[PDB]
Amino acid sequence: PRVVPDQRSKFENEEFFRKLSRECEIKYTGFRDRPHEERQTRFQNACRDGRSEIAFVATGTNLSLQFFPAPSREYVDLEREAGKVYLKAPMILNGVCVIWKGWIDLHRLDGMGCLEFDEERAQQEDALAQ
Amino acid sequence: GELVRTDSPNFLCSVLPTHWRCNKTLPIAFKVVAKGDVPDGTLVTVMAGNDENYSAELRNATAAMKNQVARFNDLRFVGRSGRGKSFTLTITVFTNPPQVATYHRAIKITVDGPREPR
Amino acid sequence: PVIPAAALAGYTGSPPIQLWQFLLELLTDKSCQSFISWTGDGWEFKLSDPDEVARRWGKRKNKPKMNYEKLSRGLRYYYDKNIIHKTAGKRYVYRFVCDLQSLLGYTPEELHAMLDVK
DNA sequence: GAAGCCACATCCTCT
DNA sequence: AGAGGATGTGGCTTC
Repeated sequence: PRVVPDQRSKFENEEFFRKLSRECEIKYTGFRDRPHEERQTRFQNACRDGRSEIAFVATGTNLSLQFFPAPSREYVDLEREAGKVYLKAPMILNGVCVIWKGWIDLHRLDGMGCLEFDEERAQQEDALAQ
Repeated sequence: GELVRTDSPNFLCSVLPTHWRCNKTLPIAFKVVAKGDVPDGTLVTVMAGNDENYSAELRNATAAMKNQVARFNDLRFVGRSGRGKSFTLTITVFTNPPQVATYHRAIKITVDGPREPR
Repeated sequence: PVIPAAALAGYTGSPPIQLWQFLLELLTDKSCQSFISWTGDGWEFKLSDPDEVARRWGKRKNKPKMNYEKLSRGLRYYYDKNIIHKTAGKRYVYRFVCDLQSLLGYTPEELHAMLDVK
């Protein structure tokens, strides 16, 4: 059971998701016990590799992110704004297909983001399960 | 051991104590069990945090799935969860796409841990 | 005592005196130079008679069974916290690595002269 | 007062 | 001689 029956309901009902639908404050959680310089290079170079560790400060819910579709391009941006970085990463959070979206200040190592349902991925997944 | 459902319909995990000392080996080896089929060798990771500590420092938070079982060797919680507060575990099974199962009010970590009254 | 090293280190009767603060107090007391003294190189000192230092530390902390074996463990705990480091290769020789100058208000040269260290 | 944070005090295993 | 892991203890502060 990779997913839940009411795959769509859970997202629009359950408080866990609703709390993360709106623009929540996010932050890079990588190497907290390291100089700020090292946390900056590590974080950027890692995005270039299509990965990073983000957590919604407010609720403290950590998530591991893979910026690829279910060497990236449209998933990890760097142009959209000199300094910031716009990330995108799909996953199956608690049996509900979703996609993480947010940005991060390459210097502050923080920013904002949210979880918006994924009509397509959910679709397919609910197919394999029939 | 005795498992217990997580916030994801595809994963289960062993039972963690309700209050433990930080950086202290746990009483029972932590495990992540998959219901569905997960290819052996798949990496499973664990993270923790809350409103008082957004990302707790852990130790040995990485395990490889084998026969549906991710057996963590000596998982320890270093960071604290705050007076009376607990951590929310976030389990990540790196399939493609990656599957993640959370677990709220999982455990409380403090400097001392469970201590007999004085 | 040339200066109030204990008080200038943070000791104010409140939380009991800390091991590093106590050693400081012996290092600034001419009558103890027989078992503990500055080596003349910065804030580096050598416990010429560890067993004695230990007894004092013991009596001062009301821990009769205190011995150098246990006290040195106390010192090693300072390695990470960067309060005191070990001089590799020199028996019973340690060094304050914090900012004693700001705390005490004297440079090593000055304090050494004040204590007539040779 | 319970429940947290601290700085050890004790005991040890290893090199 | 010295390093560092494991765990218990009393002083003290915060909830």
